[PDB]
Amino acid sequence: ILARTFKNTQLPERAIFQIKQYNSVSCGVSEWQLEEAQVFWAKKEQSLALSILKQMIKKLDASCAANNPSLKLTYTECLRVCGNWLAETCLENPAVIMQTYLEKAVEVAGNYDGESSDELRNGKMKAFLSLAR
Amino acid sequence: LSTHVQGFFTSCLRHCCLDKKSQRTMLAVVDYMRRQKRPSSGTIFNDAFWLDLNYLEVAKVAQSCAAHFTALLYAEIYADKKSMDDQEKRSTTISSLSEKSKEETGISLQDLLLEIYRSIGEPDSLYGCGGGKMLQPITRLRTYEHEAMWGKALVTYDLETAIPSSTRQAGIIQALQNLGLCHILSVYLKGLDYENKDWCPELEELHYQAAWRNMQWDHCGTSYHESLYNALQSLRDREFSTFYESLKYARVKEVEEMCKRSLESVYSLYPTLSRLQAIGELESIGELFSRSVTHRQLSEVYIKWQKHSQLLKDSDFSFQEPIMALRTVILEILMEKEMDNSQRECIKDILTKHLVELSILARTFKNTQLPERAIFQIKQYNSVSCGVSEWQLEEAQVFWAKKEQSLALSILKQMIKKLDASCAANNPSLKLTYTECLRVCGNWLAETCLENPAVIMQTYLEKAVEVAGNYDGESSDELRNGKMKAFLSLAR
Amino acid sequence: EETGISLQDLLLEIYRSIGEPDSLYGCGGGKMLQPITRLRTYEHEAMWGKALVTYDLETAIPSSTRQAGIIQALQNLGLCHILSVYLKGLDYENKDWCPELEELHYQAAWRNMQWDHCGTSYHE
Amino acid sequence: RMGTKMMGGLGFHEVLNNLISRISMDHPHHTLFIILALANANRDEFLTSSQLDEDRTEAANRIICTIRSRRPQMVRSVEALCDAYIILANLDATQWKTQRKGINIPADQPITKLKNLEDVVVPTMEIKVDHTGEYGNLVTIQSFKAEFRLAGGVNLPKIIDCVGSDGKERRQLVKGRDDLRQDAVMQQVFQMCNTLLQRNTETRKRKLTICTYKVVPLSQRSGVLEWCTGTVPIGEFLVNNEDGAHKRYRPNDFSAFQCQKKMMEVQKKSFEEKYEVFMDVCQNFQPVFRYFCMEKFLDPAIWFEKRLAYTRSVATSSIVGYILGLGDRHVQNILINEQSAELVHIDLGVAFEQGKILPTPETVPFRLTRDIVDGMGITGVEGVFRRCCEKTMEVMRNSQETLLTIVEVLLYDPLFDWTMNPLKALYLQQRPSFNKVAERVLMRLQEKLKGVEEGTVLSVGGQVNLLIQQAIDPKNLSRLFPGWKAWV
Amino acid sequence: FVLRDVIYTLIHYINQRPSCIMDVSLRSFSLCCDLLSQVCQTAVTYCKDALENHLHVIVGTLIPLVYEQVEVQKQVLDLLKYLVIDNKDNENLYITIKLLDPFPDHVVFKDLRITQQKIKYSRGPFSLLEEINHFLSVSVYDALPLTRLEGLKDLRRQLELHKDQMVDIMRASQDNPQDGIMVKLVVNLLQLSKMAINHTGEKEVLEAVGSCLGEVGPIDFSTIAIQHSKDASYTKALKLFEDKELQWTFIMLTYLNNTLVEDCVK
Ligand SMILES: Nc1ncnc2c1ncn2[C@@H]1O[C@H](COP(=O)(O)OP(=O)(O)NP(=O)(O)O)[C@@H](O)[C@H]1O
Ligand SMILES: [Mg+2]
Repeated sequence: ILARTFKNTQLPERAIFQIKQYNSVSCGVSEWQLEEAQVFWAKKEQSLALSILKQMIKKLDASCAANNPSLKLTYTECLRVCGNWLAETCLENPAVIMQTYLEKAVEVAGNYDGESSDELRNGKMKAFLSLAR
Repeated sequence: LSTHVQGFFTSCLRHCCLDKKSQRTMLAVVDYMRRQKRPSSGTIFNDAFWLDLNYLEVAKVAQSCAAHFTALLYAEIYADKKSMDDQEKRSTTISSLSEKSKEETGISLQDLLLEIYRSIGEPDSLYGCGGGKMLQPITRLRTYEHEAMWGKALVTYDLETAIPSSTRQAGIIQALQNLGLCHILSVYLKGLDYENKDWCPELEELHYQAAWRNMQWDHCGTSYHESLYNALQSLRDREFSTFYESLKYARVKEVEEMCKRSLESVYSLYPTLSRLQAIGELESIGELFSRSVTHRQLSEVYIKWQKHSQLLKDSDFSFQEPIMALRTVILEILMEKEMDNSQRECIKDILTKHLVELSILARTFKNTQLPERAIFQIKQYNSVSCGVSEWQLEEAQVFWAKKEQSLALSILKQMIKKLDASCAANNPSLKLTYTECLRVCGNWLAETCLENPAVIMQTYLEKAVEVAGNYDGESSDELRNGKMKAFLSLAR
Repeated sequence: EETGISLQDLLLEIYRSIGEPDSLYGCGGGKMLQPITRLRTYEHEAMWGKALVTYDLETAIPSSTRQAGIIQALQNLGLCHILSVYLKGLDYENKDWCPELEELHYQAAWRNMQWDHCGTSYHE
Repeated sequence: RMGTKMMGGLGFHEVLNNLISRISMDHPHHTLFIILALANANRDEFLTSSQLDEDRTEAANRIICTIRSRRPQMVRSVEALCDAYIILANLDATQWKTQRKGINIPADQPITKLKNLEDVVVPTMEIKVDHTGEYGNLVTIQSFKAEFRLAGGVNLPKIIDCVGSDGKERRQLVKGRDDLRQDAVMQQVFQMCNTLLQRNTETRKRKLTICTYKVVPLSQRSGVLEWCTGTVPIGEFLVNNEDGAHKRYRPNDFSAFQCQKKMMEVQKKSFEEKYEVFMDVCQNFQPVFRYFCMEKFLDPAIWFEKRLAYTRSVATSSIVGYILGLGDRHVQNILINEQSAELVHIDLGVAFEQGKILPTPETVPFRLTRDIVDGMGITGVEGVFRRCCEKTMEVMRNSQETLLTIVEVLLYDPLFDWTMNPLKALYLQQRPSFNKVAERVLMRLQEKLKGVEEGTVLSVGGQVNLLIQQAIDPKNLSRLFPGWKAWV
Repeated sequence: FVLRDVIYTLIHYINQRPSCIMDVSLRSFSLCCDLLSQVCQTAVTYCKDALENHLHVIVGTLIPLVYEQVEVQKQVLDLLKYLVIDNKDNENLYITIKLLDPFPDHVVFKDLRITQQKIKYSRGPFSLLEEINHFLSVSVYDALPLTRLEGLKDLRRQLELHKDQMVDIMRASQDNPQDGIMVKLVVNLLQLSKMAINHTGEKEVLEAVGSCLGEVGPIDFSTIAIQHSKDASYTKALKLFEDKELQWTFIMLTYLNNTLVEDCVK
């Protein structure tokens, strides 16, 4: 994250490689895969980042059952980021963007009822802002 | 017949290897049966199923036999048949079809399509199939090399260690070479030799390529680059028999290697044609080197080189760069060794013109390191005199292309300031350079909004027209082009 | 031509000593084409590819600072294995090593996690 | 712009007339028909408005007389040929409506008597311009065949054959009771776009061009155009009733008539009902266009080449049509060549986004229906199509000043009737101040040639993605006129 | 049939021979050459257009024997002079002599090359396109790359000093790149190189092909798929027959007629 903030694209790739050295992709996705997608987006490789995020969302659609609050936060953040990226790149019509990504993130954040936390409030705020925009 | 032919094809794919001739015979049988009308009329799609065949396996076998278009057509037929079969069963994207094919046949449709499109060589079609495993480092590296993104390719090659070592160092050397970076490449090669004495043939060929490109004449089934290095060494040592023998051997080897393969795509011919052109140019310059060197012979050689470069206008950069590099090496060798009678001034002029042309060609293909190296080489032999030349303007254009506008503007303004006092309407070429520089400076200042329109007109755009016209260097073709450009800029 | 000191170079040196970044853009009228000034500008803006290309291209620059800049640019772009092989080749081609090159060698050794190397510098 | 008001030593009309006369002197074969079209603006009534029209007619007559002062034979021969064309066009041709084999031309028609016209080249050929004044070794009209075919349509255009001095036949389409000047202007635009595309290495390597045909207006109401031989409309190949591709390859799906009836009966309904009916129709109507190249090129190499050419033609045509705001792109207005598999666009009356003013507005930038995408292969619009569209859009963006200049020259042409009117709107969709408008069209075009879409600046890739996603959007396709045949 | 069989039998007998020659081998070779000369003379005298189908193979077989021995050089030289120089006035043989490969650059072939160049340039000087078309038209005759060895050289000399016309050729071929002449020439050269593998003197043929291909660099041909040349007469004859059995009969009879001239007797 710090390296992306300073417009550096090689150090994030090296860090992602080091993460992949010790971590293997399990049934459920983690925050570092989303970070890898963000790095690929920052490197102006939009198709690969979109493919990564779509695969991650597809895995999460069946893997999770409102069990882990951190997994839920990752899921809603990934949905919001995918919706925003698709809106930015004009690769989807607004109807699908609302139905599948932007409203789904709000529904996941709210209905799952993982309340009484500080990170959840931030995620809910971000999802609400994206849908409103 | 259907079950037996399907068994034959799955036995071919089992690998229990089979001869290529039998596979080609069965492929010919399938191809002939594809074009025959069935007793039940049907359609052309119905005529492709005289036998109950699995066309994915046939496409894979055809790809193994270098029948790329046939493999593509068979893959399309298989996908269509699978879709219709599913539609019958119910009464899907490429990824779902690929998974189904992998879990029934063991071959994924996406990988086969990617391999076929890579074999065909059409660039745009490489973007159509990227649904699966596009995150894999080798696919990303191939994509980076295709788009000439050498920094990303170098970073990815260095980062990934699971890649096999030989191709890893091959890609690292190629990326270092394509970014300039000659001394770094040489030190890297020396370190690689220190850390491992055993060397694979491709690394040896890359080593010889770097040796002959970097002009280091101390290195002593010959490969193409080894043959080029030996020929250049013999040319320097004035041993012409070995020079001609090496060139003939390299030509024969290249032709034999090209003719052994099965050819279906034109894109498979271009590297061989480029290598043969380089060999022919070296051989042609050999005779000129052997005897006395005159101005007329050098001018004629440069004229033929320019004509053939014009013929190569639409060719890719990967096929044009080695020829330019060999031309530069030949010119430098001819300058440093053969010249002892003050004739090297003409060779210096020719080399400067060639390097300027190389800089222009490299800028056209969005390359920013090769023009800088060419400008450095020009500055090595040429010193800034009282009057400016075309290569200084080329350097300013290179700096502008590198998105460094202030430095290019400073260079051009200094050049204009020197020309304002140096020239007195004496040299027509100097006048053309002056008016072109004035026009370019005016256009750049208008683009960057660093000057008000009044000064832009008074000092640069109208001054260029006045210099082109009033000086009366008429009766020429370059002057008309310069006058046209100045008039167009002022009108705009 | 009267005192022997040019105002632009003195101003550039003073602004470099002060360390304020933006002020480095105010004085560039003269000798801004010089390779060392261009390399300093590239390093200031963290344009490591251009800095590496210019460092490799120019040979009139003194050798020690040339290899120092090359190593720094290679390090800042990642490129750890390439840097290690380059250092090994540099050691092969020249046994004599200046202290700054030794310090850079120790920096690369501790950053790349290669524990076989055995007025001590900071990186040593 | 010819007239007789501003006359004098430095008058605008004097200089314009002198320049036009000089151009006609140097290149008669490129300007004499154009001048005669203005001279014969109202010859249809003779053989069978404002002050500007009368001034233009008189100036055209002056120019014709000046030309005749040097080339009498050519002028008289071309005038006779134009009269023959107009007389043939004005023929009723209503009794042979059902007949399709061929009808002999009546003997009273003067066109059957014109033979050996050595001074007249074939009007529908593309005559190359040579900088030398002398024009030599050019194919000239020498005979006309005695029978003419009929082209399917309400007005029944006439298909005739002309045999030139080289002995080879050329097919021409004679049209009456329509305005062909707009088609000629749009063909000029297409030629300019082809010239722009040719001089870029990226689009020259990919051979990206726009297919064009020659149009010659003879009067204000009739004209003659070049018939594209070896081409078939995509609608006739796809949804023909007895031998359409859909019927032959998918007998169990909905017929074209059933889909048309289903879509016509839902017009006066809500948008969700339209959408659901359209989705249901698309479910039982699958594309079959991919077989077009499969049954005509059995050699895999030739098949691959033709498919690539088709995809490139589709991409170039889509981008160019979006830039010019081309509309009314239905199945009967697009032809496909049976030899090169490239697309040709005809009937270019609706342009500059005038199709969005129709009561049922067009909501797509170009036609990218399921058959068009299916004809591209398994990849669809993800491979060659997207890259070619991006290259064409980069070419258009890099040459925006010239495009604005050309469109500015065209839009202020007094004789170019490009704005939509209620009569044309009613005729187009039948089921069984000018300065402000021109300025707004120019503003929209300037926005198009930059990245400004919906007020935000977009890159070439982003703009191409937006156009593609708008063209294939099912909600957009369900809301169009049933005559556009979105399901096809 | 008898004439073709005798000519091909003699050609096969000549084409194979031991490197060491005794008296009996020399006598057999002389007898074979004398029989071939007599057959050729009788055929050309009795019928003017008899040898228009076998002239190229006979000349290509006779050419290498000129500079291998002195005693038999006289006989092959006389036969070549009779075939070319003596019958230069015959109209039927004029067109087939026009389509012959140039003779090797040697003193012994001085008069032969003079006559051949006089016949070739009867209409006038050739342009680069005409030279390439002539080379391609000649290439369809023989299957031995060695006979082409001289012609390739001439082609190089045309490609080196006529690049200005080559630009015009490329410009003209832009409308339909599939039938471009440069890509056709490149494909023909590659096929000729392929046919020369595992044959006597393949290195010289490969070197000549490499020089010719080096005279034409990696020019963008605006094509992707390489199309191989096909016989138009074969296609027309195929389209003559509509029945499947008749087409099969035609194909089989064509194959049998082609294989009737093989070396093996079985
Ligand atoms: N240039 C051409 N080349 C080949 N076929 C053509 C050409 N122009 C028209 N056609 C065919 O002729 C048919 C008749 O179309 P057209 O003459 O435009 O009458 P229409 O369908 O009523 N359009 P419009 O006259 O504007 O109302 C078209 O559908 C095409 O199939
Ligand atoms: Mg129409």
